[PDB]
Amino acid sequence: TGRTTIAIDPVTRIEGHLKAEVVVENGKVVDARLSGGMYRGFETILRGRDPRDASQIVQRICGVCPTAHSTASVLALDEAFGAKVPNNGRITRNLIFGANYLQSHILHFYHLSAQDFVQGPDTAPFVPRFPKSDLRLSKELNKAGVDQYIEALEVRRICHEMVALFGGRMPHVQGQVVGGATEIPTKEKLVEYAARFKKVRDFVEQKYVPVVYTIGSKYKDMFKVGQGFKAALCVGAFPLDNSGKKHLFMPGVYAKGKDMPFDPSKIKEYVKYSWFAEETTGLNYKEGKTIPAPDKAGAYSFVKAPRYDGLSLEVGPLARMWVNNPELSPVGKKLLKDLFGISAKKFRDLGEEAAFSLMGRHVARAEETYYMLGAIEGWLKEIKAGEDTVVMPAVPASAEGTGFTEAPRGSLLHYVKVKDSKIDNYQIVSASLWNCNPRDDMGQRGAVEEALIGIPVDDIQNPVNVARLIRAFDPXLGCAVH
Amino acid sequence: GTLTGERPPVFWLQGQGCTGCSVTLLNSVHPSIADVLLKVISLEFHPTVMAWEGEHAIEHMRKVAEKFKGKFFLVIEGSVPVEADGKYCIIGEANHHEISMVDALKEFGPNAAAVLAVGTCAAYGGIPAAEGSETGATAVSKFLGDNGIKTPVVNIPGCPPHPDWIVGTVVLALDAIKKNGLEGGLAEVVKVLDSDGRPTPFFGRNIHENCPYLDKYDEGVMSATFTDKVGCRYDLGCKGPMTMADCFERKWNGGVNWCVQNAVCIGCVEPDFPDGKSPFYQA
Ligand code: SF4
Ligand code: SF4
Ligand code: SF4
Ligand code: FCO
Ligand SMILES: [Fe+2]
Ligand code: NI
Ligand SMILES: [S]
Repeated sequence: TGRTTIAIDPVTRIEGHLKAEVVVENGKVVDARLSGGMYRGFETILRGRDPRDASQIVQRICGVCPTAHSTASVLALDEAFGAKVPNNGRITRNLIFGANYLQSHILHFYHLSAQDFVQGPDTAPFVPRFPKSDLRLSKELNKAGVDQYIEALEVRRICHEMVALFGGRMPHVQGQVVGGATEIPTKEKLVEYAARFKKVRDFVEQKYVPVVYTIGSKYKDMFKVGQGFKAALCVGAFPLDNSGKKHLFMPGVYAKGKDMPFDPSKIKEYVKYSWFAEETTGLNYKEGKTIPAPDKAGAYSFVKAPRYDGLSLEVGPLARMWVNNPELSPVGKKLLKDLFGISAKKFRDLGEEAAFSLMGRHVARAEETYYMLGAIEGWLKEIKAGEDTVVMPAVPASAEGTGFTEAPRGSLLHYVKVKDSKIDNYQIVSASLWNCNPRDDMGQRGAVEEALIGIPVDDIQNPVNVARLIRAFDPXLGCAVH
Repeated sequence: GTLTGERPPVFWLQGQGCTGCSVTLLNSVHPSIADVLLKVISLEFHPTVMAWEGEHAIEHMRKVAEKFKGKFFLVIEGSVPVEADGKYCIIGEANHHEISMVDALKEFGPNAAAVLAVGTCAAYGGIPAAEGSETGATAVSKFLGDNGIKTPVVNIPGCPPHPDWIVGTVVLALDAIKKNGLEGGLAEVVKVLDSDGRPTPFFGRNIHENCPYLDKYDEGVMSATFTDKVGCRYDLGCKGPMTMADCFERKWNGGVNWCVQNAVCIGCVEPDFPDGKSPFYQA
């Protein structure tokens, strides 16, 4: 067959506003363009404010991942202010934020992604849908998916109770500020966190990780597509001591089959294909500028195009798991053997092709959720009830700072420059910015645009695999554009 | 409710939102969100959670809107940006035509039974409308009024709202409609809105006058660090004195905490949030 061009706007079962346009020729995607169609402009809204306000304002970039923005912001402010966060505050922050990793991954797999593979009940918002939706599961396994979707609604809510115990509320925590965490954990509230955590652990271990491998085993073709550049970024996250040198996820870049160090000075944001003024192209975030140009010819997105030493990279659980290569979960090792005939011990034993795939990204996210359980358990042993978690630092007249972390969807940094005791510049380089960006000034595609190449569309009237690929990356367009 | 009961159609449109108003609703304890979706409302369009996509999802909404003209509820999450001919928020494409948030609210707004402006962005403009913004972010009621659209609006603010304020306002409205029909019922709802369009059951009481630390405020005993939970939070920036919400009682996330206990109130339900509540961390 020849060409068909397909536009999907809105792409649903993601966060935020995304259009995807693909060119299909002879049953495969041969080109793609992603458009982030909504802009707010946090980087200009923030200017002129008391810098301490940033750790509230920036959370409103995204109500799915606000703790990530809170974390990046307070780390940037800590650096700019010279605030020395007490050890117990570092741990408390990890407990606040780590709980939202659990929430976000569970939300993503069940409430955003699972309908790609599972037929829901016969009422809105589960119908109508494509007449040929390629839903392959047996009646029993489909019902398990539905039952687990329903249970996961309660589990993800419990995760937000965990966030709020020391975070105040969620979405939009109150409990992280420059200088640490606003509430010392008490023995009684640590009991309450642990009791909820046990319920989440049991769901992750018994339901979520098994179902991803089991559904994956009915969609083995989905490990053979979606590779894109096979290039990944991790900037580090969840500090494990007070040195700033040791993190649960350590930084690194992977591209063209090679591991490389991460040097943040090599990040530049391009705008040729983005709705920003041309004279702002190519800036590192320390000199970043955000000047909207919604009428600029040729542009197709409010997402800038970040490149790392010229490379187009992806971020998220796959990126972190690939860069760090942890041991696989016990149940993953077992199900890889039983259901796939694969003997594996560490994440990279999946191989590059299967890891960097549509279904590989779902597997990586499930494995990472399991991995986070152990980190949270460790923090619950390490925390000291009653020990102070905050310092109260004076606002500097002139300063700068950068906070680096890993949001659930991938690498996140915030940069702040303070002048006259107010925000002079604030620049955000977020996870779905790395994934869901448009072409750069040389015409090189963004990570998801490239991962769409080769996706099968054997039925142009039911082109389900286009958005299935997109959803594997867990896009968040509020984050991508800000 | 029951799986086979009467459930009115709802379209949930996101403008310049962060999805936090949707997520807060997912946190409803009772009724649970599963019960809301399966037993209380029929959520026919919602970009974050619905099965279908793209032009097909838009056309589904349009078919339901025609069948239920004058009778569907329209939830708005996020502000509506008017600058640049609406281009700062494109929500879909159908018939080779992009649909801005401006377009969508002009299309569906006139035909809704009522518009629920959920969250401070939709209700009042919020952060997207704050100083330093340039998109013409506009509150729902102002946008509709500027365009001659007379459909009733109820504001359910907060950044985010508590789920109980969202679900509770729906329940208030559906009860009034069961007793009085649609027009009589909406008239009863309007009677219990304050001057900022907020239901007085949830927004009729001031935080500070009901705060557990009020004695400390009156004694002048102020915490100097966030982690001192004995003193009043006023010197740390608390906006409870200026804020109308029931958080002191209801608390957050299954009752496990609330902003004043944990840190400070930032006044998130108020029409001047954020700029009139800033700086957040000093009086
Ligand atoms: S009101 Fe707050 S939580 Fe709701 S969409 Fe706006 S920024 Fe997000
Ligand atoms: S903590 Fe806030 S709401 Fe409570 S008494 Fe003090 S100023 Fe008022
Ligand atoms: S206590 Fe204040 S900031 Fe917190 S939710 Fe209530 S009104 Fe908003
Ligand atoms: N997770 C998350 Fe949000 C995105 N993309 C950030 O950063
Ligand atoms: Fe940015
Ligand atoms: Ni996000
Ligand atoms: S997050």
